[PDB]
Amino acid sequence: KPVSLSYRCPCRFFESHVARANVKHLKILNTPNCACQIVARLKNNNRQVCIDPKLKWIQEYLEKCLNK
Amino acid sequence: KPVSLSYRCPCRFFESHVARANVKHLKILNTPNCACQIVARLKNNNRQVCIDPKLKWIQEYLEKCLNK
Amino acid sequence: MEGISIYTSDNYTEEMGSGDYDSMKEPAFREENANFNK
Amino acid sequence: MEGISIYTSDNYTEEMGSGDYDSMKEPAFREENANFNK
Repeated sequence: KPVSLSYRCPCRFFESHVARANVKHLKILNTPNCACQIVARLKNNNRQVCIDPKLKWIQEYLEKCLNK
Repeated sequence: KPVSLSYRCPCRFFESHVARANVKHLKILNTPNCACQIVARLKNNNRQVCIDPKLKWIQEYLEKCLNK
Repeated sequence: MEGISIYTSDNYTEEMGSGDYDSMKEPAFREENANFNK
Repeated sequence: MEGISIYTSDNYTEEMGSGDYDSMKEPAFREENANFNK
């Protein structure tokens, strides 16, 4: 299995502008060689996709999460 | 699959504080009647724990994610 | 604080119920070098 | 980017390497209302 000894980021490609209508929840996993990295686990149609954590809805989401 | 019993929080008790050096990753999942439910998995200690989303290190993590 | 929305459908599968860890807090958005408590 | 240490070695098990959705973006802290590009 791929172990994090070498620099391996889960996003081989990342879904930028992914549909929030398709997301169930976000799993945030900052891998050593990569920026803040989020993988979103999707609804029944898809599985998981690796997210662009630079998306405005992600940024806003993070920001509101501080206290709500 | 009745996974959502009612408008209740998945975690009955949440793990506040925790060791950010002992964490695998976080998951932000927000049930429609609970605070920003962040659940983080322990590397090796017990199992997956639910983290209080008002923790100083959580705030920092969220805040720095906008940057990194 | 803004109740914009959550994910369109989380339908969360609870893994466990759990039972607390250590001290809890509220964000202050500032460093803290003055007091320590439990 | 600041922090004492991140999650100290998750050893992330790749669950789908994904395949790109649409465009890309970058935050600037200062809000961006009109962002029409795809």
